Amino acid sequence: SKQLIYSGKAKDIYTTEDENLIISTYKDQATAFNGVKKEQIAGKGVLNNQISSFIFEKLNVAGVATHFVEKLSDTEQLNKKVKIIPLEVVLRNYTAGSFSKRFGVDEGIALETPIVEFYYKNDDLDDPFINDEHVKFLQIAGDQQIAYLKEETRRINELLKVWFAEIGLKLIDFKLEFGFDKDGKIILADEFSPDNCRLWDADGNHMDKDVFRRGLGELTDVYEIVWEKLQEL
Amino acid sequence: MSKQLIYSGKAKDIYTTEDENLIISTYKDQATAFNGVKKEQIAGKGVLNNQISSFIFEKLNVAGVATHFVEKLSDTEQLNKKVKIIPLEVVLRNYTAGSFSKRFGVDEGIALETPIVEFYYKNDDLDDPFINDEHVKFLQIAGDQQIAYLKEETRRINELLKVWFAEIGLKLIDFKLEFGFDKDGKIILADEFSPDNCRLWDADGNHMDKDVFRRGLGELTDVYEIVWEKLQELK
Ligand SMILES: Nc1ncnc2c1ncn2[C@@H]1O[C@H](COP(=O)(O)OP(=O)(O)O)[C@@H](O)[C@H]1O
Ligand SMILES: Nc1ncnc2c1ncn2[C@@H]1O[C@H](COP(=O)(O)OP(=O)(O)O)[C@@H](O)[C@H]1O
Ligand SMILES: [Cl-]
Ligand SMILES: [Mg+2]
Ligand SMILES: [Mg+2]
Repeated sequence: SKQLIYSGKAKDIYTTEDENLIISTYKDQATAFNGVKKEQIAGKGVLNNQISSFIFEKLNVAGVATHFVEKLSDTEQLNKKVKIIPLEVVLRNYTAGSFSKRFGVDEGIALETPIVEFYYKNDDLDDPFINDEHVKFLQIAGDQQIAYLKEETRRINELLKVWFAEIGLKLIDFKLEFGFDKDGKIILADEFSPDNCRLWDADGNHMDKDVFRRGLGELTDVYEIVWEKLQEL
Repeated sequence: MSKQLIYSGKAKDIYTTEDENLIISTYKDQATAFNGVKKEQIAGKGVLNNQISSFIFEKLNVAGVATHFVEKLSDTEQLNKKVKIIPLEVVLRNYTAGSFSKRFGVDEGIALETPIVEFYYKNDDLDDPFINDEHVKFLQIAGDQQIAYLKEETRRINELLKVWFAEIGLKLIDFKLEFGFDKDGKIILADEFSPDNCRLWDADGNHMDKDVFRRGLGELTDVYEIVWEKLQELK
């Protein structure tokens, strides 16, 4: 029992007795594109929290610095408390969704090398897509910081892409958040579940949140499958 | 004036010459809004525009900027070097206005220091979407060293334009360049620099450009003329 700091779409965050520490609670809320249509859909909290806890651990083993300490419940994990960088970092392996729209090209077209993209994590501004100069203007980060957020998201793509391959899923794109820890460094934060990445079945089947949005089945089913496959590592 | 069409634009019909390397540009009386959505014929516009562009482009040539400009042919026409256009629209911002205002949710009118440059892919089917460096490399438009060149040039270009407009009392909020390749493969400033293509605030905050058309604040040629007049007071 401790205090609720922030209340999200997918996560409520609580405090502890350790200033630098935070317990994350994954909710059953699901919400669609920016025009937040809201459905609450059972089991989702637990799968997300499992999957995220797993990958994050795997990353930590692979020496990626992150906010993960331990999965504490079905519903909760304990995380290092960081100061969030309002900058969603998207790395794309394949064309899909908003890249596809922006460039009027289909989804499924491979890229090589992969493209990263910043978005201003500002719900009020509808999390707009931005360029490096916009980030500097916003004073989120200068140079050296921008080049770090890239250089490590790529390293993160390289680990993750391999891992999902091995379980027969192609990492189409994902989305990080990073923040500063009590010691000032930058650190992979938030969560890595099917909610913030795209996953393609070797037959084009969507093993991700595009099931809720496009509406091609029930969510917990594909998530369940991904969770099942991950323990193959 | 009699040769064949190379392509029709919303503002400019560009014709051929006997000189493979040279283009004669024809400025039209047509004005088009947002995503080509609404358009009107406004008399004098092409002429008014044609002088402004020829004048600025001349001044650039004398201040050492490579451009596609050779001479003004007449009211409606000028002669230009043929370029393989770079389908990037390059926007430099000095003050906030319009789209930057939209995306970042703040007022038209705030000084930026430094000025922000922004690429859009010149592709009307896509409504010239806003793109970032890595999209340009994707799109196969330019390599790094070149994107860096487009940047550094649009900057020293602002640092001339801003002054000249200052001296006649005009606030260069933002503009929008286009560059292309000349006969010897050198990047070169081209297209046009009219008030269709930039923002020029009055000291009273009055709109000395196409925002008069967009926001329908009144008629375009009044203002365009006032700028032509003012520009003629320079050197
Ligand atoms: N280590 C951390 N310290 C502080 N805040 C965090 C940390 N990790 C994630 N967060 C934030 O917790 C919030 C969780 O709510 P969530 O529903 O994920 O947000 P969103 O609705 O933006 O997706 C997010 O705004 C995220 O930035
Ligand atoms: N020197 C040049 N050589 C060849 N094409 C040019 C040159 N300068 C401009 N252009 C192109 O000619 C067209 C001019 O039509 P315009 O109405 O200005 O285009 P838009 O409707 O895209 O604004 C544009 O596609 C522009 O890029
Ligand atoms: Cl955009
Ligand atoms: Mg989130
Ligand atoms: Mg044009």
